[PDB]
Amino acid sequence: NGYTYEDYQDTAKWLLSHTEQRPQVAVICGSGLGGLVNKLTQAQTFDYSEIPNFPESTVPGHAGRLVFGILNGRACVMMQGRFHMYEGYPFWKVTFPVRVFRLLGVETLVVTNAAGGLNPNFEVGDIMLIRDHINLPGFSGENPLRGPNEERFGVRFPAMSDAYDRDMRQKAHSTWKQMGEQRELQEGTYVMLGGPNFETVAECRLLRNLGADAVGMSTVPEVIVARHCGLRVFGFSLITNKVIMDYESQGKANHEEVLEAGKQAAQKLEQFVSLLMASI
Ligand SMILES: O=c1[nH]cnc2c([C@@H]3N[C@H](CO)[C@@H](O)[C@H]3O)c[nH]c12
Ligand SMILES: [Mg+2]
Repeated sequence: NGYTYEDYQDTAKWLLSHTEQRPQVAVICGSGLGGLVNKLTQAQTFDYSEIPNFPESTVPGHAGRLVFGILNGRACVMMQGRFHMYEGYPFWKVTFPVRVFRLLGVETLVVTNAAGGLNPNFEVGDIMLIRDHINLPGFSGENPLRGPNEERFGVRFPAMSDAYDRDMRQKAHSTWKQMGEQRELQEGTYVMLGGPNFETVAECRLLRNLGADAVGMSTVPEVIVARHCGLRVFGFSLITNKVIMDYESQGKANHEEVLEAGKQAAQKLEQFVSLLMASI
């Protein structure tokens, strides 16, 4: 790390004193998913740049704003845009907001992201509930929890086998049924790698063989820090593109189309998330 416990406190107290909102839920909006803040009522926005100690969103499709508001009668705070290791941020910076949210009184964290589909049965536009994850950078020691442990947040060796709340994923499926959607709510394992380049065909095949259903360059570190500090976690990936799996294909992954997919699914995702508020 690099932040002191007081640093998180300072930031939390700053927010608590600049808004009347008191969120119980925090939502992290991934690439092209900033539209999830659109239906919040009594909304109050803070650019990340005005919040002490907050990193900056430099990726297109990430507004870089913290939006407090009410969603379906639930007080929430949304990260309209997030941070990634490939931007040059160590995980202790990428996940700074998560601990701030805990110090604000938040109890649940909803993580979302745009991801490449590895499961051949996935189609662009699909919503995949994250049932589990594979932390590749963690295998190497790249972890937000690396270094002295802050007992005021959590224990030295947190368990991750139950990271994605079982109860919330049951409600997610029940709720999806109420939406009367054409496609079924997908569910699977999200694997995180560093980026920023998109994967090669050989890497794609290997990742699928590891048992991964979707691939991305975010989320996992946020989930680890969330669980460490006691937050209930729920999340999903919007399958924005199908990773190229063969050498005969003329396709090629690109951020522009990833952002387009997010816009086309934004509406359906908003309703789903809003409906879910009632479940929390
Ligand atoms: O096929 C993919 N591989 C790796 N990342 C992504 C993404 C996510 N969106 C960004 C790039 O489109 C980046 O932050 C990554 O986490 C979408 N599709 C893919
Ligand atoms: Mg206001």
